[PDB]
Formats: sequence, structure tokens, C-alpha cells
Amino acid sequence: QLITVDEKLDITTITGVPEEHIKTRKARIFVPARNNMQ
Amino acid sequence: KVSPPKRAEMKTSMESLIHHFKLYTEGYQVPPGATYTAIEAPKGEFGVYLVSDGSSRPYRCKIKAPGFAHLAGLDKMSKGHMLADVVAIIGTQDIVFGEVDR
Amino acid sequence: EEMLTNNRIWRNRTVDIGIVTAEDALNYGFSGVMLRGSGIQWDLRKTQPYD
Amino acid sequence: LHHAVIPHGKGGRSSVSGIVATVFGATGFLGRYVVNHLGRMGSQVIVPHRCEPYDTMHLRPMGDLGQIIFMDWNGRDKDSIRRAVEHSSVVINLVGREWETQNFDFEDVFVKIPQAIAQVSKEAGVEKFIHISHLNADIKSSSKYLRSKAVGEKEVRETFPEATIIKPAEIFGREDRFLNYFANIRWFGGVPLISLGKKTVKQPVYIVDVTKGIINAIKDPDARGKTFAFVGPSRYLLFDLVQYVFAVAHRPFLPYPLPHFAYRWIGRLFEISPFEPWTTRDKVERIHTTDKILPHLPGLEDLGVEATPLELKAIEVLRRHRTYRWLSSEIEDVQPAKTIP
Amino acid sequence: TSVKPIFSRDMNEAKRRVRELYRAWYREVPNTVHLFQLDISVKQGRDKVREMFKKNAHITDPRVVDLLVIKGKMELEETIKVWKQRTHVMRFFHETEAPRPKDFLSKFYVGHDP
Amino acid sequence: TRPTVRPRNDVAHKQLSAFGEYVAEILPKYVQQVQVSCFNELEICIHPDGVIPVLTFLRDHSNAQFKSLADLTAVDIPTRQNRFEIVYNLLSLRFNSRIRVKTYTDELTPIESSVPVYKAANWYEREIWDMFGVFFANHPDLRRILTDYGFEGHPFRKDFPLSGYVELRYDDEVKRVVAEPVELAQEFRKFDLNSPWEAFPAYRQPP
Amino acid sequence: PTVKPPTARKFIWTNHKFNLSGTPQQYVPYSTTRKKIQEWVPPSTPYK
Amino acid sequence: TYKYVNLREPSMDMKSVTDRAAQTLLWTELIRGLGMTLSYLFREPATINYPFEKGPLSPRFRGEHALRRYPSGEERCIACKLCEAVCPAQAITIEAEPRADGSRRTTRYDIDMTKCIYCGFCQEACPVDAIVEGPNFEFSTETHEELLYNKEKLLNNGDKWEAEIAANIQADYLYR
Amino acid sequence: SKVKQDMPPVGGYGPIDYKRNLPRRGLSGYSMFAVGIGALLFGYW
Amino acid sequence: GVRTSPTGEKVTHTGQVYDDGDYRKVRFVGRQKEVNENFAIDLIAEQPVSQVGSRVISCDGGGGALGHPRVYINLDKETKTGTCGYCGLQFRQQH
Amino acid sequence: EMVRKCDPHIGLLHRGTEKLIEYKTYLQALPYFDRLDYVSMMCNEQAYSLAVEKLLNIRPPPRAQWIRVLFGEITRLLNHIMAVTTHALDIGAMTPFFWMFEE
Amino acid sequence: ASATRFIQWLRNWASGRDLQAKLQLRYQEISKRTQPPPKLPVGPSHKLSNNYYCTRDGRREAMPPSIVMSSQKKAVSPAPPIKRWELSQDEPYL
Amino acid sequence: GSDRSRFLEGKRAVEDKNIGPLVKTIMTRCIQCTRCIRFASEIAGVDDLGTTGRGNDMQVGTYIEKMFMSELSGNIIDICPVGALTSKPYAFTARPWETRKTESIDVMDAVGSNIVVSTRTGEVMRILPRMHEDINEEWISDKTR
Amino acid sequence: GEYVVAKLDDLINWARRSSLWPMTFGLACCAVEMMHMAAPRYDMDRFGVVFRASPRQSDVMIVAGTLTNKMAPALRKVYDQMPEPRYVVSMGSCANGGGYYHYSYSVVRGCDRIVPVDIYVPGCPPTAEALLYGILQLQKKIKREKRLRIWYRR
Ligand SMILES: CCCCCCCCCCCCCCCCCC(=O)OC[C@H](COP(=O)([O-])OCC[N+](C)(C)C)OC(=O)CCCCCCCCCCCCCCCCC
Ligand SMILES: CCCCCCCCCCCCCCCCCC(=O)OC[C@H](COP(=O)(O)OCCN)OC(=O)CCCCCCCCCCCCCCCCC
Ligand SMILES: NC(=O)C1=CN([C@@H]2O[C@H](COP(=O)(O)OP(=O)(O)OC[C@H]3O[C@@H](n4cnc5c(N)ncnc54)[C@H](OP(=O)(O)O)[C@@H]3O)[C@@H](O)[C@H]2O)C=CC1
Ligand code: SF4
Ligand code: SF4
Ligand code: SF4
Ligand code: SF4
Ligand code: SF4
Ligand SMILES: [K+]
Ligand SMILES: [Zn+2]
Repeated sequence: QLITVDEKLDITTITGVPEEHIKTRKARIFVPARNNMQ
Repeated sequence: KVSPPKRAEMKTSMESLIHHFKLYTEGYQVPPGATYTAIEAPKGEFGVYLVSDGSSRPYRCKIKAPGFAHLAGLDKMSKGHMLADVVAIIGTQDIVFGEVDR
Repeated sequence: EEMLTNNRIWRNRTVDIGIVTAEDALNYGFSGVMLRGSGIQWDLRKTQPYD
Repeated sequence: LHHAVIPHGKGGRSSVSGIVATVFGATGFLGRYVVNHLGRMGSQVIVPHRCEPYDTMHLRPMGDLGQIIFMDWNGRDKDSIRRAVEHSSVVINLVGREWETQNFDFEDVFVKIPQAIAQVSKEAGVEKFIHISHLNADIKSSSKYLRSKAVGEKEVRETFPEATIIKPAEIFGREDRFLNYFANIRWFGGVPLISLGKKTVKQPVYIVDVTKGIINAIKDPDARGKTFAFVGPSRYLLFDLVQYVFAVAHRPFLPYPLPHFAYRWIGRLFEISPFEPWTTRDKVERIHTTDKILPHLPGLEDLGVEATPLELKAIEVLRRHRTYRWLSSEIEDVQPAKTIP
Repeated sequence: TSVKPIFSRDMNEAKRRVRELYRAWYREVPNTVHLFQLDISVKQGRDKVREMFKKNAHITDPRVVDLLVIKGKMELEETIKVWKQRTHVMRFFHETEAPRPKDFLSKFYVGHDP
Repeated sequence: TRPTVRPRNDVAHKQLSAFGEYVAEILPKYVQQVQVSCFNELEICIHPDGVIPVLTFLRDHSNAQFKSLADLTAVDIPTRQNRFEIVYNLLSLRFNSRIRVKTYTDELTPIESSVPVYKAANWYEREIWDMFGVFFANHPDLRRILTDYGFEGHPFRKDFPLSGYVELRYDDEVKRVVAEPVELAQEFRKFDLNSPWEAFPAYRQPP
Repeated sequence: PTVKPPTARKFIWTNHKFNLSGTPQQYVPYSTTRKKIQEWVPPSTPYK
Repeated sequence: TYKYVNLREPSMDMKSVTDRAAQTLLWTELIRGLGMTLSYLFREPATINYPFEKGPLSPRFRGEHALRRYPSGEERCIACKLCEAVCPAQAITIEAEPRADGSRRTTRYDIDMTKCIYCGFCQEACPVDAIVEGPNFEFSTETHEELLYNKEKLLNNGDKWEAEIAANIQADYLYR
Repeated sequence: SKVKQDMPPVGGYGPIDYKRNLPRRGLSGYSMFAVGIGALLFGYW
Repeated sequence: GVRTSPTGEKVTHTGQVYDDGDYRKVRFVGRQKEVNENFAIDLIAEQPVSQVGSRVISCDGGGGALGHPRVYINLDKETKTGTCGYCGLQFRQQH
Repeated sequence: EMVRKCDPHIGLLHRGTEKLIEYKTYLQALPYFDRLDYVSMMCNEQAYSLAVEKLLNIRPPPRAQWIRVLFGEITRLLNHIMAVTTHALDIGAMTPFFWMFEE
Repeated sequence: ASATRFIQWLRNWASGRDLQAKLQLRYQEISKRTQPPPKLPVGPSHKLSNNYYCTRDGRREAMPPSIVMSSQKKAVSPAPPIKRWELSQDEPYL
Repeated sequence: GSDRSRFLEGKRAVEDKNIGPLVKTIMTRCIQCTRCIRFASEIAGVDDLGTTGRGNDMQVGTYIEKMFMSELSGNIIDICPVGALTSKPYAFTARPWETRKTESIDVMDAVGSNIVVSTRTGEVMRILPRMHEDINEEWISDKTR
Repeated sequence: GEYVVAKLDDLINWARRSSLWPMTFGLACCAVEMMHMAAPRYDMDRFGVVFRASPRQSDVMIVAGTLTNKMAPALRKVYDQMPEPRYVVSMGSCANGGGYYHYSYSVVRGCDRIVPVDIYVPGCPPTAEALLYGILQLQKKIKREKRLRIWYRR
């Protein structure tokens, strides 16, 4: 039977990543530019 | 476009040089798909579940080692035996931990 | 084989050691000689030939 | 800074600390911790060694590839000292014996060799020089070991005026000749002590405290031309200390007084070994020398190091001296020794 | 927003599992120090257990809590059965880590990392 | 029969297609997709609730008899809402045939353990938990199998770095092996190999 | 090689050396590239 | 087809039964096994007398790497970096620039011999036969750092071993 | 020039054994036992 | 030609030499600096320039399949020589 | 000496082979298969080659297929010598290992 | 091969075989270590005409999977039942 | 294309031409696409490039000794599909697969041209244009490059 | 004085290098070529090299294969349990410097992060003959030890 969970998905505590490389990182989401040589 | 040309051809023919250059840098692209392929290896059924995303690098490559399942049955096969018998049961399963552990 | 097959010491160390039934071998995921030892007639070179 | 000595990385094995250090006497007790702490952060360490190469093997895993460099040297050969120090930014002198051999006496190891290193290091243009002396170094001391330390400490001062001089108390650690020394007396039954160990006070200091203090002096610009006294946090009566050593080791303690004269006779009998003496007359004098109190000198605290109590680390050293029956006793099972407030 | 539970249907159920795990970890420390011949004290080990529980006190997903308890139980089983070695038990204390200052100036001196 | 082109076997393609719709007809509660590849491999894609019913039917049904679990693995696809694809590769000795069964799950959702269907699954599911973090419910003895004791993270996840986060060495001071943040003397060199020109039109995705 | 000698080249070693590891002739690695970034060298005269 | 390895019912005639009782009591099959190792005792052993005798190798053998030259003495390597791209172990590191005469040549060519898997892919990828795996297999060292080859080391290997390298390439290039 | 590559000899290779060959040896059980008792009786005598 | 710097350290064919004050030369103390003394830049300049009759010549480096990929070199510019981009041999159109 | 439970702890030779392969081209990944069952090298290569050939939809020439079966069976002999003789060696019969490792 | 006749006899009797016919040490029956050069053949695609790559391109004839069912009459089995193996006539019982 | 050759003749060889210190020309690699000619005339507004001769011997170039030194000259390297026109400063230093691409912005002027900074092993290797329809399209100035 | 200790080194060195007992310790692929060095063609036993399973009765550790993080504490343990003098031979790329798993999250990048190494044998795997070259190189290292000469001059 399904339960009602009412919070944003956070898996940071169960990913095994060190604290430094979660809070101090800055991720860039982008579509790569076309390599101008081709 | 899959197998590299002969060295003599690569040093004479423009197409051969291009394909040699590209096969040893990018490699051949593989059409998207997934296969489980197996053989009668000396230790048992050895298979790979190989996933291609269309690029020249495999996306996933799960390796099926027969020794993985054989070793998992070691406790089952050893019921009611002594220390020296388990030494024999490990041998009769023919285990190499390069394939078991990967 | 002149050293092992008929040797009573060898046979004492191997006969009735680690018996596995045919049904257990299949359900446990065994293959190769771990199946054929129990009588399961199966060899991928015969049933699913390659090359 | 030359571009190749500018620090890089996050301070790990593969980083670059910028320190190029020549450690003389790195193959002994204190040396292995100093080299370990330099290699941890990615320093270039030159280890000039006198012993057989097999006896330096424990140093190899301490640095990334290329970071530990071994050279031969002779304490009397000043050419072999320039080779080892002339590319360095700091030179660390840890040379010393607790006994005199047929070839080197206390003057050799505590005066002539320290002076030669400093004089050659000065000529090579070495920026920094760290010299280890002794808390109880004194010209008027009954121990000739300590008399040479005083002469050598002064000589290194004129030769290399900007040298950091460190004066540790007795150091305890896994490979020390201190806690191990007392624990080994069990092989003779009772534990002989001058005046029953009721007349001597000691302030032993942990090996890692000394090592961290040395490493912080290299990096601290204000440690130049200074003299430091590295002492532990608590002062003990010798009898209380040695009794505590036997409690942590769980060995039966049978103290009995031995007069000063008769217990030099035993010290003279052990000096006859052509090997490493089990004890010497000078060792007897040092062990029974009261540790000095030198408030005018900065201590470990002035180098950012917080001294480690003997109670936290005694079991680390003395567990191997227990029998099977007592190997697994916890740290709490033995009450701390009485301290001198 | 209706998802399949792992064990606990809500936070109150999950928290009971947390306390059952904490008791098991609390009771096991004296044996771990005795069995592994650790030089730390029973207090030091129990403080470390508290520290590991305290860093996850902000979770409010019963599923995330259940996975943490699942991993905690597995973590305890390795210790009790001495599958872990002393090196694995002492990895919680980072004894060879040189402390990394956390203020702006100290970081600014040492490098570019924020 | 062109020498360099793999021959196409259509009798098997028809046979696998027939059995594929046979499975879908019998188990409409769970089967979401059935497909056959150009090299003749049948895949059944099912709802995760149907792991035990589908696998049990395939093992026991007289017209299936997939008695051997060849392989049980997972694939991580971060772009999906359910990133983990769980893949069962089954073998039928009786009908000399293979079938693949696929389901899905995410980080926080468990999957029923198939150990009751195939005892071979015991270690496969431990490997999937160890390397991907997918929890299997009612598993007899679930715990890491391949990674080091105390290892944190699930290495085969695409967002786990290749060299991990920590590394080991022997420290003489503490007289033991210690773990420290990973630093590499030579960073792994990332190569951008993909050609900017489409290779396989037949697989082109509509815009 | 008495019957079928190797082809001669002016760059081939005329003197074979055995394994020199553990001797003063041992190979020591080093980077073979030149300095990448050139630092600014301040003037030699005071103006300030 | 298949055969049975162990499915034979032994005969029960008093001669066969008496034969097996003799086997059990007189140890005849254990004596027979002693005959085999006795026969080996009087065979010439297969041991070669290393290092005065060597094991046989072929011209394809994959050993220590070396950078080759043209007969003029010019380097063959043109810094194409195909070997660096194909290296499964990422054991090759290259930097290049125009030489003083404009030639395309490397300024760095490192092989980390403790990363290398001695797979020979680099010499397959090279279009000019610059990098090869020579026939030398006896170059164990006393330090790790001695196995991190730079360009000077590899060029010396080429000059050291060129006489043999050329003869092996001559014997096998027609299979390539 | 004609193609030259590693090939079998034109006629093919000679036969290759593979079947188990463990030859029979020794004397009957009766003969072995008879020799032993004959030895014993002479020993006793 | 292999040169020695004022510090005495040999200069490699890539121009590398630890400058005076670089601690990294301690790695050579008690050992040696591996330097190849057959500078390819020097050796190729000793080859004679080959006079040919055609406007275009091809170079495979010699040895057929054992050389380099076959290229073709234009020789219309009479102020300079045609150089092979693989092996560095020079060619010249004779009148 | 009676065994009441066997608990095989593996991973002492786990080397993230499967994760490493994702960072390689198809050719670059082939040598990883030599080092799995490192007694049966050429058979592991064959299994991986068949999977890639199947995905590529190409066919190796007849001679290569015969060389593959030839060396696959030579490889099977290498495996079974190692399997049987090391199995005998563990059980105490050390001599066959020496006779058959010369083969 | 250098063993004397008496020793040849002795190890033949002890082993129960004729060991000399099948020695495990190799002598001069092996191939010479210097061979003549090969001249290897070329493949089917080495033609000057009627050889367009688009008629022999295996990768481009690969197609995506056929969707049999997507949730977006007689019973069948995956294949015909396997035939029962027959016993060997070469040597049925080892 | 096909995977092999059936050309059994000798190849054309063309002499090289100097057009300044920024663009190296290996004109034997030219495939006569005329992109460079059109870019120079239309985008750079410079009419120095063109074809001379005809047939197989048609040669792209300037005819006379002349340097193509526009502020937009370096862009002909990008639009040339082959290695006929390449960057002299960049020559031989890297290969495309091994570069890391950092998408950044140019500060040589106030136009804010979008660029890709190619790096390798911690070193800046070259600067490439980044397409932005509303700023620099797919070109950058020579100074930016 | 000098003459007596000089001969005494020659004697203890000769005995130690003529009687080298490696630990029965192999890790992966390279252990197969270690077996081939014990096999008849090379016969390590003829040099006086004899495998013994117990660390207490072993002089040399041949690290033959990949060292994982999980295995690393065990390898250090059995090394520490060898009596001295003891030697370590690093065999193959994996042991030498991680090799083809150098960038793996679970592999120690060279066994010399865990133990001191006397000899590094390159190859993947080194041939049986190459390992025999390394063992004989270790013997010649032991032939040069100067334990008593240095002791005499202390
Ligand atoms: C079947 C029976 C066979 C018996 C065979 C017995 C061996 C016969 C060969 C003997 C040759 C001499 C062996 C010397 C080996 C010493 C060990 C060694 O190498 O250590 C290096 C040490 C050198 O150590 P070191 O001083 O340089 O430094 C040690 C400190 N670290 C580790 C930090 C470097 O040698 C010595 O200390 C002294 C050498 C003595 C040589 C002469 C032997 C006299 C020993 C007497 C000991 C006193 C107790 C009496 C014991 C009874 C004696 C019979
Ligand atoms: C006039 C009236 C006369 C009255 C007296 C007449 C008596 C004559 C008949 C007596 C019987 C003769 C045999 C006596 C010897 C003992 C026989 C024996 O015990 O053999 C049986 C034993 C077990 O064999 P097994 O088949 O496994 O067990 C039975 C199965 N349930 O088998 C074994 O022992 C197995 C041994 C394994 C270990 C063997 C290793 C060494 C083998 C080589 C040694 C060869 C002999 C060397 C003799 C040296 C003498 C100096
Ligand atoms: N309790 C303590 O440990 C205290 C130590 N100190 C001082 O700290 C320094 C190191 O202490 P510790 O490390 O315990 O001393 P150790 O004896 O443990 O090591 C001393 C070092 O000096 C070297 N050495 C000794 N004599 C000579 C010589 N004649 N020629 C060349 N090298 C020589 C040794 O090299 P080899 O190994 O080759 O002989 C060794 O590496 C010494 O100066 C000591 O006096 C000060 C206060 C207390
Ligand atoms: S042999 Fe293989 S692993 Fe070694 S350098 Fe060449 S390509 Fe790289
Ligand atoms: S060695 Fe060969 S493949 Fe490698 S960069 Fe040089 S020319 Fe290219
Ligand atoms: S852009 Fe390049 S290929 Fe096209 S005409 Fe100009 S030089 Fe030739
Ligand atoms: S890389 Fe392109 S332009 Fe350069 S030679 Fe090859 S095909 Fe021609
Ligand atoms: S070095 Fe090579 S052969 Fe040895 S274990 Fe590693 S991969 Fe296997
Ligand atoms: K271009
Ligand atoms: Zn050329």
C-alpha cells in the first residue's frame, strides 16, 4: 500500500558523496555549443 | 569502417588512412541496442549484456561470469562436509576471481 | 589418469563429495560442467552454436 | 619563490608543499615521524643516510613518487654534506646516540657533526635550520650526553644565528627508549631506582607533539632565531611514572632503591656490549635527572601544538609488553599516575 | 505523491527504527573497543556514534530514513562479526587528516577552493 | 549472403514475436511493452510489481520453462525519472531459447527479491544493491558484496566519479592502512570522441 | 649475426649497456618540456 | 552426441571379483601409480639453464617500448597522437610544437610503464612505425620512478635495440 | 605471385589420438594370491 | 648538438634544462640525466638535397611499406626546397 | 572440522572493470576481457567479439571463425589443465601439476 | 632422446607405454624459426567495380527493435522443443 | 563515403602560399570549396582571395604575394572544412579529442563575443567562436582569437 | 677487523640469497606466470627458491597481481608477519602502479603505497622468464648488503 510522502526528493544523505562536493560545487546545465571547426 | 585496413594500404590509399586514423581515435560507432551474448567458456556459460547508445563507447557492459553463481552455491554444496572436503569443493567449481569479482 | 582416475585415495577424496542435484544446479544458476556433472545434457556449443 | 616551490594542491600525498628538506638522522626514532609528516603533504625530502639501505626501507612508502631521495654521507665528510643540503630550503638535524661507540663519542654526534652541518648549510645558503638539543642540556650536568648537548646547542647558535633550536623532554612513542626502557626492566625482576624514584621529576612529551612542533617551525616565520622547549602537559615523580608504566603493561612492579654508586657499576657492566647497550652509566644519569622548568622559552603551544597527555597514548606503546592474559585490557582499566601540581 | 514504502509508513514509525539502531550501536561500542583493541575510550566511540546520528537529524522523508537505518544495520553487522578490520573501524576518526581551516582567510591563503 | 553482413534469421524472429504476444496476453496486469530486436532477442518490459508473477510464470509454465537465470543486472540512466533499469536474462533449456525481462525503480523504491523464484538471484541482487543502491525487499541476506567494508556510495552509478572519492595508503605513524581524499599524480584525461555527424539514420529521434 | 648481420645505422649504439638499475648510471625521470608561464620581472631601479 | 564418463556396472564373476579383492589387498593400482612417477624419474627434465639458455620467442613479441628513426637519423614520430588516443591504459602522454626547422615533433613523450598493459595497440596505431614494443623483457628496476619513461629514455631504447627491432619488423610486417 | 599463408599439408595431417588408453597389465588375482601364500609358507618353514 | 648549461647540466634536444636555483635537479645527484645525444634536427640537416626532373615528386620515406604514408611534394618554388612533412628529406627541381 | 556454514567474502579482486569499460572505446575495452578469467583469455575475447559483431550486424570471415574455434579449444585445454592439476594439488597430489604445466 | 637403451626399456616398462614414440621434449620436428615471407590474400571487397559500400554496409541495415505489444488461437512456446541428444557411436561409455 | 580506394594514379601537388603570420596554408589539402573566398568577400569585405587557373589546376589564393590581414581574417580557419587553412600559433600543439571545452566570453572589447576556451592538462590551447545569433553569430575578431 | 666482517657479510648474504622462500601469495593474472616459474621449464626450486605458505617461514613477498582497497589491509598484515630480513618483489603493472585499473575507485595505485618494494618487474604480465630475471636481480641486491661492514664502522 502506497504512502503519502510530501517533501522534495533529497538523496544527499544516501549517495555517499562527501559534504565538500555537494555544497561547494556549481553544476552547469547546458546544451554544448557546436564545435566551430565542423 | 569496423576492421582497420592493412598497413600497406593505410600508407598508400587516402580512404584507408582516414579510416585507420578514425578507427584508432574515435573507434567504430555501434548501432543503439542491447545484447546478451554467451559462449561455452571452459568454466561455464560466459556472457556479456552489452548496451550501446549509438556512440563508439559502450554505455553499459555487464559481464556474466559462470564462477559467480558457482561460488554462490558453495555453502549449499558444502552442507554436511568437513574442512578438507570444502577445499575439494572449491576446486571442483573451477573458480577464477578475476571473473567472479571483475 | 594413471595417477588419479583409479587411485583409491583420489576417489576417496572426490566420490560423493559436493553432490548437487540436477534441479538445484539449474535453479542456482550453474552452467558448464556444474550442470553436466549431474546429468543435464546441455552444451552451448551444441545447442546455441557460434562461429 | 621559484615557480617549482610554490605550493599547489589540497595538501595531500600528490600535492606540492613547497618545502625541500634535508633531514639528517632521519633513520632513527624521531626521524621516521618527521619524514612521514613531510611526505604526507607532498614535500621533497632528502634523506642522507649512513646505515645499510635495507634499514631505510620503512621510509620509502612515506612520499609520492620521487619525493623521497636517499644519499650517502659521512658525519666527518663535509663534501657529502653539501651534496645533501645545497638544493634545500630547510635543513633538519636529528643526529644523536644514547651511547658512545668506538668510532663516535658524544662530542662527535652532539658538537662536531651539528656544527659541520650548520657551517655547510650556512655556506650553501640554506634559509632555515632546525636543530634538536635537549631540555636538560647543561654544562655542569653529571651526564656527559647532556654536557655535549649544551656545548653543541651553543655552537649551532653562533654558526647559524637564525636557527630554530628545539629542546624536547624525554619523548614517548612506539619506538621510544623511554616507556619501552622501563617496561623492559621486568626481565631482571625488580626495578632499581636511585632514591626509589622519589627525587626525580619528569615531563615527558609525545612523539607526535614534537613532530608537529618541528613541522610548524618550518612554516612559522617567527620560529627563526628562537629556542623552544617541547614538554608534555604533566610533571610526574619518577616513581609514579615507572609504577604507571608497569600498571599499563600489567606486569608485577617490585621497586627497590639502588644507591647511585652501585647503579653506575651495573651501567658500566652493560656498556661492554659491542652492540646497542641495554643501559649505560649516562643513561642512568639522564633517567634520574629532574626535567628543567624553563618558562622564559616558548613551548609547544606557541607553535600551534596542544600537548598530548601520557594517559591517552601510553597503551599505544605499552600494550605489546603485556602477556596474553592482559592484551585486551582497555585504556580505562588503569588509573592515572599522580601528578605534581 | 503516493509512493511505495520501504519499511516505515511515516516519520514516527521511522524514528522508532532509528532509536532501535542507536541503542544497538550504543551497546556495541564497549565490545568494539575491547575486540578490536582500539586505543580510543568507550566515551570517544560513543561520541562518534552520536556524531554520525546527528549529521542526519534534518531528514523528513520516511523512505530516506529507512535506507539510513538499513545502511546503519549493515554497518553494525560488519563490526560485530569482525568483518571490518581495525583500519575500517578507525576510518571514522580521520586520524591522519591535517585539519582544514573553514574560515575565508585561511582558505584564501591556501588556494582557490571556496 | 553477402560475406561481411550478418545474416538475418526470420524464422526465429517470428517465433519470438509469437511467444512475446503470448506472454502479454496471459499477463496483461504487468506487461507494459514487448519487443524483438533485429538479432532476434525478445524483451519483456513489465511493471515492477510483476517481478515475482512474471518470473514465476516464465519459470514454471509448461510452454515457457525458463529454469535458468543467466544473469540479473541493472543499468543506470540518470535522465529517467526511474533511473535504474533492472534486467533479468533467462534461459530455457527445454525450448533452447532465451528471454530478457526488464523493470525499473528509483533511488528510494524497493524491488521484490526474486530469490524465491531463482536462488541464483541471491548474489546478483547483492551486487545490484552494492553497485547501484537498489534495495531488494525480503532478501535473505542483503549487504555489500564487491566493495570494501564501510565503502560509501554506489560506484556503478553514472554520477559516481571513476576514481571515487577516497584512496588508501599505509601510514607509519598510526601503523595501519588509512583512507584519505583522492589525489592523482596524473588526472584521468577526458576524451571527446563523438563525431558531430549522424551515423545511423534508422535510429534518428524525431525533433 | 655472424652469417646475417644487422643493418648498420650511424645512430645505433656501438656499445651495448646491460641493466643499469641500482647504479649511478640508472635512468632518472624528468619532464622534458620547457616552462609554460613566464613571470613578470620587476624593474631594477626604484621609482615609488 | 554425448557419452557417459562414469556409468559402468562391474562384473560379478568369481575371477573378476577375485581380481578386485587382489587390487584392494595387494594395492596393485597404487603400485601401478608408482610406476608412472618412476618412469618420469628417468626422463630428461624440461628445465632450461637460465640465464645461459633462454626460452623461445617470436618476432611478434611485445616487450619494452622504443622510439625509432629513419635511416637518416630523423625521428619517425610526428606527434600525431594516435598512440596516445588508442592506449587502453592512458599510459602515453605527449606534447608537441613546431621544431626549430618547422618540423612537427614532440617535446614530451612519456610512457608510464607501470600503467602500460603491453598490449601493442600503440604500435598498431602508429602510421610511421615510430613507437614499437621491442624484444627486451629483462628491464626490471629497483625503484618505481625508473619505470616512468620520458622521450630521452625511449629514444635511447630505440638506438639501443634498433638492430634487433628492424630485423623483427622485417620478419613480420607482411602479416600486418 | 600466388597466395601463401599457413595452411594444412595438401593431403591433410596424420591421425591424432585422443581416446583414453589405460592398458591392462598384471597377473590374475589367483596368481598374485598364490605367489603370496607360497612366499609365506617358505618363510614359515 | 648537446650543450651543457653554466650549471653543467646537459641540455636536451627539446631545450629542457633545470635553471640554477631549481631544487628539482637534486634528483640527478649521485645519478645521471638521461639525454639522447643523437639530435634528429641535426642529423636530417646532413642529408643531401635530391635533385629531380619533374615538378612533383613523391616520398614514402624509403622501404616501401616500412616508411610513412606516400605524399607528393610540389617543387615549383625555386627559392626553397620541397621538404617531406613526414621524414624531412628535401627535394629540388634540377633546372 | 565439520563445516556448519560457508560465507564467501569476495571483492578482494574487484577492480571496477565494468565501470572502467564505459570510459573506453569498443577496441580499447577488449583487453579487459583477457583479464577476467585470466586462464581462458582467448575465449573471453571471443564472447565479447561476438556481442559487438552482433550489435554491429557484421560477420567475421570464415578463416577467422576457424582460427577462433581452433584457439578457443587450445584455450580450453589450458583451462582444464589449470583446473584439474590445481584441483589435484590442493587435494595433495602435486606431481601432475608439473607434468601438465610443461604442456 | 639421448637416453640409453636400458633406461628407455626401464621407463617404458614402468610407465607401461612406449614413451619414445611421443616424447614431450621437442627436437627437430618443429618448424624452422626463420620462415619464408607470406603473401596474404585479400577479402571479397577488394574489387574495382560493382563494389559500392552501400550494398555491403552491415551497420546501416541494423534496425530498432520491433514493438510487438505496447501499452502506451493456439498456445506457443519460445521455440520448438529441443531434440533429445543421441548417444555417441564413437565411444558411448568412457 | 566508401571504405577503400580504387584510385591508382599519382596525386596533384600544389605549392603553398603565405597570407600572413596567422593562417598557415597547406594548399594541397584544399578541396576548392570556395568558403574562404566567399567569407573574405562577403563577411570581411576584402577581395584578395580567389581562384586562378581552371580545371584540376584551379588554385585558391591571391595570385600575387599578399597578406590577408583583416580583423576577421582568423575566421577562415574555422570555415575551411579541411586542413588547408590552419592557425599558425596553434600548429601541432593539440588534438581535438583531448581538449576540454570551456564556454566563456571575450573581454578584448565591449561586444562580448561568445567563445570556447580549449584547454588541456591545465593549459589554455586556443580560442574558438561560440555561436550567438544576437552578438557575434559564429565569428570572433583576430585579437579575440 | 674489516677483513673478518667483510667475509661474514659474504657468508650471511650468500646464505640468504641462496635460500629465498617466497610467501605462497598471488593475487590475479600475474600469479599464473608465477606458477610457470615454478613449472619444469624454469624450475625456481633449482635456484633454492621454495614457496612456503606461512608468513613466518617466508623471506620474500611477491605481489603478483592487482591490489584492491579491500585486500590492502590483509597484504600489509602478512607482510608485517614475515620475520626479518624480508623483501618485496612487485610483479606486473597492477602491483607496480595500478596498471590498467589505475583510475579505479577500488584499486591501490601501486603496492608501494602499502609496503616497501625492493624490485619492480614490469609487464602485464611479466613473462615467467622476466620474473626469474627479477628474482635473480633481488639475489644480486642481497649480495651487495653491507650489514656487518656498516655495523663495524658505527
Ligand atoms: C645447524 C646449525 C646452523 C647454525 C648456523 C649459525 C650461523 C653461522 C653463521 C654465523 C655468521 C655470523 C652471523 C651474524 C648475523 C648477525 C645478525 C645480523 O645480521 O644483524 C646485523 C647486526 C648489525 O646491526 P646494526 O648495529 O648495524 O644496526 C641495528 C639497528 N638497526 C636495525 C636500526 C639498523 O649485526 C650485529 O649487531 C653484530 C654482528 C655480530 C656478528 C658475529 C656474531 C656474534 C653475535 C653474538 C651475539 C651475542 C649473544 C650470543 C649469541 C650466540 C652466538 C653463538
Ligand atoms: C598359511 C596361512 C596363512 C595365513 C596368513 C595369510 C595372509 C595373506 C593375506 C593377507 C592380506 C594381504 C594384504 C595385507 C596388507 C593389508 C591390506 C589392506 O589393508 O588393504 C586395504 C586398505 C584399504 O583399502 P580400501 O579399498 O580403501 O578399503 C576397503 C573398502 N571398504 O588398503 C590400503 O591399505 C590403502 C593404503 C594407502 C596408502 C598406500 C601408500 C603406499 C603404497 C605403496 C607401498 C607398497 C608396499 C610397500 C611394502 C613395504 C614393505 C617393506
Ligand atoms: N627521548 C628522545 O628521543 C630525545 C631525543 N632527542 C634528540 O633528538 C634526536 C633524535 O632522537 P632519536 O631519533 O631518538 O635518536 P635515534 O638514535 O633514534 O636516531 C638518531 C639518528 O642519528 C643518526 N646517527 C647517530 N649517530 C650518527 C653518526 N655517528 N653518524 C651519522 N648518523 C648518526 C642515526 O642514524 P643510524 O640509524 O644510521 O645510526 C639515526 O638516524 C637526537 O639528537 C636526540 O638526542 C632530544 C631529546 C630527547
Ligand atoms: S602497449 Fe598498450 S597500454 Fe602499453 S603504451 Fe602501448 S597502447 Fe598503451
Ligand atoms: S609514436 Fe606514432 S602514433 Fe604516437 S604520436 Fe608519434 S607518430 Fe603518432
Ligand atoms: S575554405 Fe579551405 S578547402 Fe575551401 S576553398 Fe578555401 S582553402 Fe580550399
Ligand atoms: S585531417 Fe582532413 S584535411 Fe587533414 S589530411 Fe586528413 S582528410 Fe585531409
Ligand atoms: S599486471 Fe596484467 S597480468 Fe598482472 S594482474 Fe594486472 S592485468 Fe593481470
Ligand atoms: K581548418
Ligand atoms: Zn618522406
